[PDB]
Amino acid sequence: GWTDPTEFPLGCSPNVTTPKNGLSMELYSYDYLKSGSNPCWDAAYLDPNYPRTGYKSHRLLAKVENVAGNINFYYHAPMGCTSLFDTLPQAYNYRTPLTMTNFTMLLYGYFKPKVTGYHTFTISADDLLFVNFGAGNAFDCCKRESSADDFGNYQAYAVWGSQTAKDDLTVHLDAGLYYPIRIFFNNRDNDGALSLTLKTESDPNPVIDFSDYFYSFDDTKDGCPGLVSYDT
Ligand SMILES: CC(=O)N[C@@H]1[C@@H](O)[C@H](O[C@@H]2O[C@H](CO)[C@H](O)[C@H](O)[C@H]2O)[C@@H](CO)O[C@H]1O
Ligand SMILES: [Ca+2]
Repeated sequence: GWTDPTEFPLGCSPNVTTPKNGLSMELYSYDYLKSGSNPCWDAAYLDPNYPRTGYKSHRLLAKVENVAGNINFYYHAPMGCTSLFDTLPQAYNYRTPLTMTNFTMLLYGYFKPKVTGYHTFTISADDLLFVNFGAGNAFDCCKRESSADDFGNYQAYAVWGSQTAKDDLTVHLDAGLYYPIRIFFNNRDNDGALSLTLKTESDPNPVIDFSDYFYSFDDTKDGCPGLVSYDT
């Protein structure tokens, strides 16, 4: 039950006077197979455990903080089956060129709503985007480090070329709470793309700039369970 994704995800109440803006990010290599191979790309990204522990067998490229803003991109590769260096959008706070054609990316932190009510998050990706959302499902309130690998069934998932290449998740959220979120991305080859949008009833248009929504909090000994609750 604890890590299963739900329509009423659990949020958190960190004790934080001055919250740190943006999500944390980790970038890892995703090397091609030997030049001339067909298939040319490493298939590891489809392994159920690649997003849990497999990516750790790859090279750590960087740890980045303060990922905040519009994180969506479409990277158009000039050639397929070819590693090419380019840059991520500004939101990612990572200015140096990386292999945009082939890389793994993990984001985590907390999502703070602006208006209490239903939130629909929509995702699409090339090649892979797996999203967890809520305490337990993503990780435990102010206990991320100790629960980081224990995420549950994805609230949304998108895999290019599969039967689910676009997805969404609809959750009821309270604007006073901060919700654990985990976003796992992979580009295996060629084009790379990530789209996350948010729809609520308070705006007829989607939200694409998450500047005001993404936070990071330090873990604590006792954790920071949500202090707003409506269940009976
Ligand atoms: C040019 C070549 O030798 N092969 C390419 C393939 O590598 C190419 O790759 C796929 O592209 C899709 C997007 O359309 C997606 O990014 C996959 O991750 C990627 O493997 C495929 C389609 O472009 O066929 C040839 O063009
Ligand atoms: Ca791709």
